[PDB]
Amino acid sequence: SKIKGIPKLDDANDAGGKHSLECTLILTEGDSAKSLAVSGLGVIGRDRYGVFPLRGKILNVREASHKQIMENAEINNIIKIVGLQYKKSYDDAESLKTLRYGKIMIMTDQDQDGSHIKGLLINFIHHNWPSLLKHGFLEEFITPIVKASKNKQELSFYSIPEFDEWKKHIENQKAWKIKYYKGLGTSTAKEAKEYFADMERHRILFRYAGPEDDAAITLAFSKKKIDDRKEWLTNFMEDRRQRRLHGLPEQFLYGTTKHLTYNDFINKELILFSNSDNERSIPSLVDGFKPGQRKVLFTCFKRNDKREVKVAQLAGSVAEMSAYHHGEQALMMTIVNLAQNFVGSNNINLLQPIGQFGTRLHGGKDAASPRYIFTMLSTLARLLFPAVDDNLLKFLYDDNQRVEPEWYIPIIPMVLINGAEGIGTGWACKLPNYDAREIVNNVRRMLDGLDPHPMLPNYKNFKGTIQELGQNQYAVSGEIFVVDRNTVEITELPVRTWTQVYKEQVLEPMLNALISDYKEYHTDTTVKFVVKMTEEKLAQAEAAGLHKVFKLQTTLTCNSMVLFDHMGCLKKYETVQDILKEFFDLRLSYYGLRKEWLVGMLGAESTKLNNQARFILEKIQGKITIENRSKKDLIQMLVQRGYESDPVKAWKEAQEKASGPDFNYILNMSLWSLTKEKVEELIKQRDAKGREVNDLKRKSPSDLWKEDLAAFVEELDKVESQEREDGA
Amino acid sequence: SKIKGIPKLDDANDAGGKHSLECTLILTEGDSAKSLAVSGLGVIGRDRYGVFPLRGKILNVREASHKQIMENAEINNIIKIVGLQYKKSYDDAESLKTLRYGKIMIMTDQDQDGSHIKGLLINFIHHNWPSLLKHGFLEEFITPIVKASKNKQELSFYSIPEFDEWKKHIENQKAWKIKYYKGLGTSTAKEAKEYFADMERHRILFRYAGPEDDAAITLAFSKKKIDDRKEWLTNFMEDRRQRRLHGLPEQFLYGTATKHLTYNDFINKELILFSNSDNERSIPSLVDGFKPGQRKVLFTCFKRNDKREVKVAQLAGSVAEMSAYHHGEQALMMTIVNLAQNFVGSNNINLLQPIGQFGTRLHGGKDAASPRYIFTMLSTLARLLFPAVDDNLLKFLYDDNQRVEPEWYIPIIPMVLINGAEGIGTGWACKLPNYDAREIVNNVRRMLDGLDPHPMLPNYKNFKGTIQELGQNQYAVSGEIFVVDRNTVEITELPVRTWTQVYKEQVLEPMLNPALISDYKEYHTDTTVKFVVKMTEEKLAQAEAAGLHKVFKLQTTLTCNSMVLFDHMGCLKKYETVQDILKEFFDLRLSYYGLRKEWLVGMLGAESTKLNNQARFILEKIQGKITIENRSKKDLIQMLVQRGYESDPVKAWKEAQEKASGPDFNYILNMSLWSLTKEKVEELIKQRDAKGREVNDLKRKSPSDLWKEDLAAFVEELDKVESQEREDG
Repeated sequence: SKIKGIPKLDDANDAGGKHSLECTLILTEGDSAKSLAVSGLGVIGRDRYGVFPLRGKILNVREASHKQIMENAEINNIIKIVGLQYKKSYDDAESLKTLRYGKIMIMTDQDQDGSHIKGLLINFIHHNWPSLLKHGFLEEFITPIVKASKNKQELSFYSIPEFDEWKKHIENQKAWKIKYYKGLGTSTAKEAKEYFADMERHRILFRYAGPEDDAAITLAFSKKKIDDRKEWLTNFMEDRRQRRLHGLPEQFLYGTTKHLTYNDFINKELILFSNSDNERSIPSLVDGFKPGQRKVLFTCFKRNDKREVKVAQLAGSVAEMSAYHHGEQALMMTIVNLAQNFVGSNNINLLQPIGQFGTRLHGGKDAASPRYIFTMLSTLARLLFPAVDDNLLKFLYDDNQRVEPEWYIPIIPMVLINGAEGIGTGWACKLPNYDAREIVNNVRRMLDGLDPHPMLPNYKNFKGTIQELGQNQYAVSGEIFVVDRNTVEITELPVRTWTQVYKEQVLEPMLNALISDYKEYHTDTTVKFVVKMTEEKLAQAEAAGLHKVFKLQTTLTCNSMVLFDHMGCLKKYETVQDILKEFFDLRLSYYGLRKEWLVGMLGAESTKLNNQARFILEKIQGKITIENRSKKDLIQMLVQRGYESDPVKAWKEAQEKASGPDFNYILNMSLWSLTKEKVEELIKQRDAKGREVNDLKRKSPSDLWKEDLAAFVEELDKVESQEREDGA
Repeated sequence: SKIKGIPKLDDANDAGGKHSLECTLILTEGDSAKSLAVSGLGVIGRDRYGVFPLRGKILNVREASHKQIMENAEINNIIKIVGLQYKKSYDDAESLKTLRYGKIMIMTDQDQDGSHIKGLLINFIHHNWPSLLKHGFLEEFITPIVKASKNKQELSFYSIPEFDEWKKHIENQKAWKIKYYKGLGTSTAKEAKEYFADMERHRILFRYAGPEDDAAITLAFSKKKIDDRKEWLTNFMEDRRQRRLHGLPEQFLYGTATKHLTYNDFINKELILFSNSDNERSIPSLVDGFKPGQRKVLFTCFKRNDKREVKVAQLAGSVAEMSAYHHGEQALMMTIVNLAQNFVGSNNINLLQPIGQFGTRLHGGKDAASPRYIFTMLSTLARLLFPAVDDNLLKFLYDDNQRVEPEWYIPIIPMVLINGAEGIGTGWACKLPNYDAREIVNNVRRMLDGLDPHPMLPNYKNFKGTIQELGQNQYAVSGEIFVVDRNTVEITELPVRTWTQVYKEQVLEPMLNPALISDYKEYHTDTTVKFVVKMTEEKLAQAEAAGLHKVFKLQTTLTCNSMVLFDHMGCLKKYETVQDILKEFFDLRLSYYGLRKEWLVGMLGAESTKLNNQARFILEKIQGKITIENRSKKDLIQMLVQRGYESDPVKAWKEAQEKASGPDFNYILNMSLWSLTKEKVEELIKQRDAKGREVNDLKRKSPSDLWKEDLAAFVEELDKVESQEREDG
């Protein structure tokens, strides 16, 4: 009846006595949620509601030892607060009178981590007392997901779809102050009080629908269901693929039925968390990025820094502009790693390492501070991701801020150039580096209908051998040479073998013993060991294989090239040629999309200039007058002279679809534009746009693609020789 | 001869041999610096130079146990690498032949943390082998501090003064691509090769200058010198105050001034900057009540000027980009959240809006939600307390070449007194209660009338208890408790800074365990307290006579005996009264109102003539006295000049102000074609006539009138906002 020894509990006054059946325990995600609940309960709500804060996430009792389960405090505290007993089973519904509370309301954010907390609570109840799920023991508190204001009255919406109709009707398109309320902490105490008054509109009931619910709860959490989870996630991504392809909606959007089955919870909400590690750790085939990198790169494109900037400052822009959520240290690493250009790192660094960004001596771990190192876009970045193609991408949203796209579409497969690595949940990705110029020539070959050449791994500035050993496996070897009867020289190490690691782990143990001495003659970018041996020891080494003895042999694999296809669905790829083809077809499609976009925009820009120049000409020649005329008078004069409303604005509206006339594009022009040199400059601008339209109409999507490849290679030549000059 | 078992060492080839004296051990600040050095030495440099990376900072052997010093791995590694021996003293110069290296070059960033590393190195060597300091054993590697480009050729500068001189010459005023090279990692491997090619120009020698040096090294690091360090920091701040008042340069700017540097000047001019850094970030300015982190946040908000709410996570990014905030993401979020908190015991005027769960009095603000889910924005009082126009009068600081927050803002009332001030310094600490906004406004008004200010007691917004003077700059804060019947008493208020959850766990809960109470119920909201506690009839009787407030720990005391703050000149000062704070503030702020009138009169008059010309051109075009159609640019400019139009007057005035390629008419000809139409002609003329009145009206206003104007605008909004706060509760 009275709980002793649990201080964080706001025990309901009527809980644990008569009328226990009518009491509800609210488990909240941390203290911030608890305060929200307290605000809503006020004083009059403390009779029939109790609140208890969960520290972190409940233990997964389905895959834990007995010692862990009887010791865990949250579980024992929950059991004591509610009145649960292991010895009971609660098969008879009347047994719920033995409990201090009749219902548990789980109160978390409507997000993946909150989904996980909800799931672990259900897992806890299902594992020990499966019968409880059937009695309506569990429910969740759900806030509205979006609010908007129309004519100073704020309307609230409980599903994304419900918001989506209301915003399509014309009367509701000047909607103002749109806010999303997925997180609990977004709501004020004032709003929290409004919810708890209409408790029933925010109460959602977990309904047990049959044996399918037991399997789902066990599927999501059981230790011995590892492979079924991989199958479970695989089907989620294929079904998501079909939905997007057929134009259908998605299963779940984090909005409210008054009833939710455990089945639909496990397969529609928790799956999103269960798959979240995959979506974050494994790159897209389209551009070779994980979403964290894409956000950094997207921030860079939006800034478009003509001058270099501190990494610490760029990290600020990324957090500001793209909603990066992985924390500052991860963000700095993402920026630094996108700029490294040492042997074993990027073959094309898309960001410039202006400072100590790390070397091959330590594998990039020797980078200097983000408050002292500067970066900026490589001059190759926009040549690989042309700005114009931005107009064809699907940009995502973080609640109401528009951010990076689901992918960029580079002119060649970048996933193959700087490689790809990531461990997911039941999948892993390993993919070596391939030569940029070879991929351009294979793309060029595919455009001419020819046969693509086979592609072997290739690392920029790597001086060793990469040979096929069969079965998508390759043998990477450094360089070692006998110079006299006692000396061998090591001038190259296997790709990804770092100079300090090799020294500590290979050479040093060999001296304490195969070798009698060794000296170092490295630079920051090259390796040179001079190793001394007794004649017999060298002779032995010569007979076992110098590369083997000195551990200058490592192997690369192509047996785990897992990537997201352009539709977000994980897929295993068997050869890089398969990757290059799936990319190639998609990229060629977007060159057609780019030409269609350009034809419309260029034709629109042409009409814009036609009218702009026409006005200036009619003004200088006195056929129209602007002085001391009303805005209403001036607008009608343009209409009767047949000037066109802003054509670029019209075209953009037409694209986005699938007051009165807009002449600001004419009258916002400066007074300067009436002066001789500006009249001449405007006319030239107009005539050039006319040419630009005709010039593009005579080009194929392939011609455009070949154009970009040429511009890329030229700059690649220039930049890469510039690097070699600056090295010695 | 051969060093074994140190894997991180790039031992010099000639080290330990005939040429040990000519070999140099380069100690670097971490691996990143070592890689920089490795790049510069190339291959030919490995004969006479060795490189070893230091993990973190060396132990302060002057205040350590024998076991700690004999166990420390870094120290023993340095000893082995160099050949040092504790039993020796190296008094005789000939003993330097026993060492594997004749010199140690310490290579760190030109910043406070690098200074500290360098100091701990010197402390280590001086403590064990003082004789080594005298022989010139120690030196440091210093990169140029600044590089700038003129006509595509990049020049390097090794001190700020040298740069400032070169930048004074006219030929050399187009400096472009300016970068500061304080940090080692700012330099590329290419640049590192250029330095190490000319090693001598980056070599600085630490010279023992006498007993004066021993005092400095022991002062900086000795355990038994706590009070002397305070004198040393205090004198450093008076010297900075005086130098700044007299217009002199700063003592030290992180560049080489000479080829020789004494241990004396290192400790008292370079290391002191780190030694005082804890003070400078932990303790607020009297002028605006902010620590620099807060100033950076508010500075970011003012520059963004968000008319719409923003996620904290997004604003935190904006602060990091714009203000060079360097304390890490976790510190920044707390700084923002705390600037927006508005519960009992927090700010009496939150300059940021807590749009979401920013924390409650239940947990003292620790129960705020995630930065990705809570939104904030400038309070409508933010610019009324810190008027935008005054920004033109502040001294904006720099993080290398980015302009960042000012050294302080100058609010219309003493903000340090409204939201209090707390901070633990280096031998100083700050504690200050909050005072009532309206009372302080009234006290300012009296001082403007030459009157005597009222005494001010601490006052916390929405706090329902008593705060009474206990004598001696001490105040007594009591919660509120009333007995309602013979077995039951109720607690309806807690002393400020006593949080509802903390009080339950630490006071009431053990009381249920001698033992006083038999049960208690809770009736709190997020913003109010109510405990009902039940007791035996006898237990009440003891407590009622022993003191109900005393028994239930509803008494805490506030102090004004540690009111430490930076005066407007960056110098710490102890203040004995709130009245003293208000007077030093008052005199400074009244000066800045006079500065504001001077600035406005010039800017307004510049803006006024500006419009006079704009209106004149538009009028002369409308009425046909001027033509621009299909006319040459040079023809047009010549017309405007001979008709007496003036070059951009606001640009002229701003250029004249900053002083202490011909005529510019862009302000006229960049006007839109729209500007020739009736409605745009009419509005421009209204703007011109209005700006003239604005100039005439300011001539009739004193600095005090402007201040009183601002005070009125502030109080009106304060009333409106605070009634809305009560209604929305």
